[PDB]
Amino acid sequence: VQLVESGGGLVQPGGSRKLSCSASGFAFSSFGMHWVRQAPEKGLEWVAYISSGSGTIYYADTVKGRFTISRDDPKNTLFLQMTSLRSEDTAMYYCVRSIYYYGSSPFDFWGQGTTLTVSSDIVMTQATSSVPVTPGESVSISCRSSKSLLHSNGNTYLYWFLQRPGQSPQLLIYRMSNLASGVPDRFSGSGSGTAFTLTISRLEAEDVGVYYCMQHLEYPLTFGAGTKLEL
Amino acid sequence: LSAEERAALERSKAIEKNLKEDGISAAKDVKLLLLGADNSGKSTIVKQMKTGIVETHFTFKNLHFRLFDVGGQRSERKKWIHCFEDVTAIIFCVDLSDYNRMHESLMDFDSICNNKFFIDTSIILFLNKKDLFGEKIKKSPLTICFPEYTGPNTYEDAAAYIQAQFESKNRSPNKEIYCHMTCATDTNNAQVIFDAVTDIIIANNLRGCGLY
Amino acid sequence: TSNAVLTFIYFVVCIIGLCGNTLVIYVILRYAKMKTITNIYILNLAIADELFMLGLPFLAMQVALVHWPFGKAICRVVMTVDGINQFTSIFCLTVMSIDRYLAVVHPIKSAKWRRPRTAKMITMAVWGVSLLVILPIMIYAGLRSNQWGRSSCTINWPGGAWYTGFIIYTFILGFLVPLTIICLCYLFIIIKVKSSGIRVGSSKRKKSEKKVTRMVSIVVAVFIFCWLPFYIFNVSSVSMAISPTPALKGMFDFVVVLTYANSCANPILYAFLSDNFKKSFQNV
Amino acid sequence: ASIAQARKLVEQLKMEANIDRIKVSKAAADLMAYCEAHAKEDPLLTPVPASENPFR
Amino acid sequence: ELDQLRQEAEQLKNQIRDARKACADATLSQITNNIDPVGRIQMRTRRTLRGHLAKIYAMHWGTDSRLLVSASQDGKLIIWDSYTTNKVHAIPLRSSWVMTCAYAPSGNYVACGGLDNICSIYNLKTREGNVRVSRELAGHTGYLSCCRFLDDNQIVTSSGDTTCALWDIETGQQTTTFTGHTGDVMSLSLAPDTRLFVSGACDASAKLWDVREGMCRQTFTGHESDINAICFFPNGNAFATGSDDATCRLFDLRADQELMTYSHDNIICGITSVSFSKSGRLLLAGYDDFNCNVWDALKADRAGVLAGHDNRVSCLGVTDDGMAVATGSWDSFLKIWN
Amino acid sequence: XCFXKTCT
Repeated sequence: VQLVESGGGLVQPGGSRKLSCSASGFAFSSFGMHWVRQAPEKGLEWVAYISSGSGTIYYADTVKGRFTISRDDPKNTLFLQMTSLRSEDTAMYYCVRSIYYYGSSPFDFWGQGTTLTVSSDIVMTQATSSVPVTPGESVSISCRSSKSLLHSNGNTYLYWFLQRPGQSPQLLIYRMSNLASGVPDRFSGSGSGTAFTLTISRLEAEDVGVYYCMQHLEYPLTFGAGTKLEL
Repeated sequence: LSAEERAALERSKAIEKNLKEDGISAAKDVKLLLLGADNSGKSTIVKQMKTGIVETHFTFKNLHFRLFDVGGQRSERKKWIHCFEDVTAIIFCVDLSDYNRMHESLMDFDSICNNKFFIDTSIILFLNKKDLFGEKIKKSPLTICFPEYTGPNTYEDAAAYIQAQFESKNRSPNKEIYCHMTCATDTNNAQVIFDAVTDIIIANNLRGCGLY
Repeated sequence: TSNAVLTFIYFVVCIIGLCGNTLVIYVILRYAKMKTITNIYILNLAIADELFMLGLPFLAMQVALVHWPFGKAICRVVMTVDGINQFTSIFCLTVMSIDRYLAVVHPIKSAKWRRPRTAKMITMAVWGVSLLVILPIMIYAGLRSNQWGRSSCTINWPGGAWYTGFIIYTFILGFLVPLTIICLCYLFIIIKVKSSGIRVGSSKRKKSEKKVTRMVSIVVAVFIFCWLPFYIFNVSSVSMAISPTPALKGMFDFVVVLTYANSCANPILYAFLSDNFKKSFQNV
Repeated sequence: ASIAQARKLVEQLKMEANIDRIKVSKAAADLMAYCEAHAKEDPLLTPVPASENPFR
Repeated sequence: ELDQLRQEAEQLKNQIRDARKACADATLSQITNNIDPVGRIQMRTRRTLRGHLAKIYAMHWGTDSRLLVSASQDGKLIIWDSYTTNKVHAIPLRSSWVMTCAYAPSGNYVACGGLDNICSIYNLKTREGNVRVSRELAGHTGYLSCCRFLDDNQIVTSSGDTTCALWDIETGQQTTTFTGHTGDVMSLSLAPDTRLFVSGACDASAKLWDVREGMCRQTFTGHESDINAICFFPNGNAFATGSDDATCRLFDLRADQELMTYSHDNIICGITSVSFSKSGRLLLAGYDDFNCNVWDALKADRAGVLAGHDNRVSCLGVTDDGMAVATGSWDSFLKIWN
Repeated sequence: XCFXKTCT
């Protein structure tokens, strides 16, 4: 499986340019896919979502009415149509896979991303900006939610993400308890409504990065502020 | 009511739509059970119009014929018959080479006709081995196998007697043994089957509409 | 007197229609489970004929006493529901003949169009078409004082040119569309049944041909015998004026009873004389 | 051939014979006790409240 | 020495029968005559899973008691979501003649098999989103009738060649071949300890086999027809068998005595599937008369009626926690009951 | 004066 994206570049403000992504060694017609941008120095934020078979198409209120998304399953490609670009839309763009059934693992793989330079919702609040940590020491990361993320079905919707320095983000915990595929068992997550916790027992090398919250209780996918890990 | 449950419902609807589309695409398929004796008849029928159950598929006049050969598994047929219950027709093959095999072939034919699963399933009979039987009947009269036969030693009347003896085991309304005699050397076989097959659907449709 | 016998036959045919239609709908809903489209068709036909039977007895009061013993709004309601049931029953007979034609003559094309959702869609379509075609009755219903001196339900107020226009439209539709199409469909079914090239030397073929021919002939003949006299009497009354006579009124009431009897006899013919339906019914 | 198969069958019968079959009463009492112990653990025996029932 | 061997075999059989008779001292019905009778167990369908076109032949409940795999003749293996009536997966099958289906205890793999003499193992949880067959197991000369999972790497399959086999999925070969059964084996049940499994066949015989030993230990006979469905008692010390002779019969491993026979005069058709409940109090068997009966294990009385299936009830299963039951019938419907 | 289903 490989997601390769292109089309990022320098765009004059008020213009319009399309970005494209191709997936290899991967089943495309059955996955709902998301476009998410990262500000150069700020945290991640959502852009758009295309469903499986394009049944539903969702956008963020920041780009509502100016952005469109389209999937070409026979062409095995995904297109982001951008128009009326602004100087605040300069960002690194990531496309992610998400398959939706009982016990699935959405957001498990993130693309390389492409840089773009230009010439109410539930708020995620992380109290701590960054934490200095040392190897072999447990570290706790907390997320706070304005609204309870627990539905009547019996599970709480929250996702944990790590920002590898100079690399694509990775998925660690989904639905508060289930580890991702290939992640070490050291990572763990727990908590309840308005108070969400991640723990890394016996911290080791290559675990540095910025940790992001996510929710799926409702559509707008406001991400966590982020917590930098310092070695 | 929540989000990923909505996505799961959408996936369920997509799966149901694909499943129904696959099912409708399976309407134009004819499932022909094959329960002949295996002396020389099955192979010619399989090869001309072309170790678990063997499926042979071929298209003819906008119909997809799927022949299911169950022989060679060597197991109990009481566990077999109920699986092959929705077949449109049962092709039976009868070899006229050996007189001894005729009795057990006829017994198997009667058993197939008398199954509760095949009470309303039509049967297409194939009296194979024409030319060799015609050449051999002169030397060997149809008396050792059928002492009750009282008729001239001729090909046509003996063949008609055999056909009548086979079809006398129907003993059931809403079922008819379509009988044909193939040489298995040079035939237009599949076409004949097509004609036969068509009738069943029409008959079935009639019982579907209540016109009977 | 004539009025008494007409009221008696009205009540008798109403009772027959109710009992038959309730029996058919009950047996379908209790055992048939409406699994195949055919059971859907007989179910909706029984529903149509049931409400047609329910609309019958209000006309019996008008036959017995010349004055309408009810209000004008209920007159409009009963005429509208009568139009619903009559036209949806005729269109249901049409669509059943079309379905039989497809299944028998073109089994491949039958599989091309046959589907349960298609059956439900066409049922709703014919019901909506019935509502649309009766809408003139809905908007132009009312009561006219009769020659006796009493109110009676009537459907064409402004005018008698519109009388002839409406009746011409009504029977031209109700025969040219349904009668011709069902006759052609059944003739093609007979042709296809006889077109079999397989010998089928057993008497099964002869029995099948006789059964199909008799079933077609009985339904076509009963449809003709029950609808033709009503339309011909109506068009004769509209085209040429006739002097009032109790004999003519009795004949008109009797022919209305005859068409109600056709509505009663349709479910018996379409369900009670069906092999699978008979097996399902006799199962209990 | 036949002798080898007969000997194998005889050996299997002898091996199956040389086991200690407990009394029927003791095994029956054990089964009854097991059924009685887990009576509360089986929702089919005792009807479950709708709140605890997720199949509503 | 053929006559001597036959005489020795007959003497051994007579000795075994005499030992079994001596071990028997009382009837379990008399022992459980003191307990209070179980009241009318009335059940109602809670969901009707829909989306099979042809008739259903097998089903299996998941370990989480939520996802169940159902197999039908249309060639589709549909993994269901019992709670929300969804279709998690729809795996097309190479051969549409499937008689058995298995769900792995871990949940990653699903097994199917039938008249193709091949057991297909399909991996649900892959990096890609599709469900692909992990491995096709071949070697059996008869139709597979039932298969159950021991682990993610070991599977036990009973075929139509009167044999059972144990396969290492990673190796793909036959580690153990359980032979010595004179009837076409139709069903096998695995004990909770996953070391002893009982297989019932067409010779009215149910044979206990040990996974590690690889040889038969005990044999139970007494049925008047072929054995169709088998199920261990929840403790693993007993089981029940359903047969075409229109009755279910319970057997105990240690005693080697048939304990009770669930027979009713009106019931005359055969048996397709049977299974115990969580506590073993209730034993559910679906018959060919478009019905399922729920028998009290110790009272031996038909206490539950499960009706609503128009066609023959083909497969039946009980959730791991035992709260729900599923009946998949030939009418292309699976019905969940509570 | 017959018309419709009721004669006037």
